[PDB]
Order: sequence, then structure tokens, then C-alpha cells
Amino acid sequence: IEDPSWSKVQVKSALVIGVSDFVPILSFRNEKNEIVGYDIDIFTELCRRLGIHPIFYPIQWAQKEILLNTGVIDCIASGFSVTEERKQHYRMCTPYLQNAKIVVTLAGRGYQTLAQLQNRTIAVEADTAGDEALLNVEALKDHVIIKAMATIDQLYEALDSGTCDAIVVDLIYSLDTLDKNPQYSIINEAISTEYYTFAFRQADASLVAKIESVLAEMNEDETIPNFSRKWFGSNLSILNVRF
Ligand SMILES: NC(=[NH2+])NCCC[C@H](N)C(=O)O
Repeated sequence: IEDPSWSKVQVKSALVIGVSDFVPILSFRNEKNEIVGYDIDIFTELCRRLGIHPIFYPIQWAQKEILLNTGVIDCIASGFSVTEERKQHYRMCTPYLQNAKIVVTLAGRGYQTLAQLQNRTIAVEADTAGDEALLNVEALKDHVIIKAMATIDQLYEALDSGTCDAIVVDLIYSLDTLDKNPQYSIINEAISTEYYTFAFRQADASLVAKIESVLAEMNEDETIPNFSRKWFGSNLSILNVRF
């Protein structure tokens, strides 16, 4: 019958959740240096209901596929986007948030349209398919220099520096940042529309099915909607959407 991926997690009585521990709202360090956030609240309660211990393991984002496939982690959170390419590399659970990639500039520069990004340098977080998102904007293919950086803070530093003229960020983890830092301008047109998921090893169907069953319970009983209201100010959960 089932593949042993759930059994393995139940026997260890633990789920190792790989995260980037600097993603605002979703998985970041609070003043006490504890990892907190929307994704953390979800997996902490999910593992509680499953009778297993959640282990939030800080990873290097660029290594996430290797760490997962070699078993260092069991799944990947921190705002993991569904892409068509990634469907060939990961088993992804039913999406839980919508997201969009947006382009941010310095506000005092008059950037209004994506077309004004031509012949510019744009910074993206490495291994986030942000380069692919930009290369899919007609105005920008073959007319942009893309700089890949290791953290989100580095993007804003380059934007403050003049090392780049714009950056790509995800709307979801930017909702507080750009509500409050209006030294920055968002180009009206987003460059992608996406879903966030939690990524698992391809073969691990029984583990993902177990996880999805509990996520559904936690969404219907308003636990996750209320986590969303806590972190975002409204209920953004889309776990009752059927894909
Ligand atoms: N290092 C992070 N987790 N950054 C947050 C954005 C991640 C991006 N949506 C991705 O799937 O690659």
C-alpha cells in the first residue's frame, strides 16, 4: 500500500521544516531571536495535531533541493512558489496563499512603468526564479542586467546603494515593509501571479496526504484564517480552493 514517507516521520516523531529565517511575516527572527511567522504558526500547530515535533531548520535557499532530496529536511516553507518547472522537481501541497512578484524602485526617481526598467540593473534573490519572472516581461528580455543576492536585506541595500536600479520582491512578505517604507516605489504592473505551497520530496505522497488532511481541518476550523488575520490583518488563506 502506501509509500513509507508518513511512517518515517511518525517513527522519528518529528518533521524537519527548512526555512529561510529572514523572510518577513512568514518566517523571521523576533526580538528574542526566535523564529516566528505565518508559516511557523501553521507548521507548529499542524505538528502538534499530528503528535510530532516541528523542527524549523534554517537553510541556504540555493541548497533547498539537495537538502530535501538527501533528507536533511522533510519539506520547504518560507514562501515557496509553485512554478511549472518545480512541478518536475517537487511534490507540492495544495496552495495556501496567492502571491505576486513586484518591482520596487526608489520613489524619488520617477519610475512608473516596467518599460522604464530597460537597460537597467535589477536585483533578485538567488534561486527564486526571479530572473525567470523578469525574462518573461517583453520589455525586459535581453535588456536587463540581473544581480542575484543571498538575502532580502541585500536587495534593499543595493537599491539604497545604486548597485541596482530596481529589485524583485514577493508581495506577500512585503505587505508591512512597503506599507511603511514609502521611500520606495512599486511599479504598478506586477511581473507574475503565483501561488505559495509547501514543497516535499517527489515520492512522499503519504506524508503530503497526511499534512494536507490536517491543513484542511485547520483551515475549516478557522485556525489558519485567524493566523492570517494575526500576521496580515485579514484572512488570505486559499486552502479551500481546489486545484
Ligand atoms: N528565501 C526565501 N524563502 N525567500 C522568500 C521568497 C521565496 C520565493 N517565493 C521562492 O519560492 O523561491
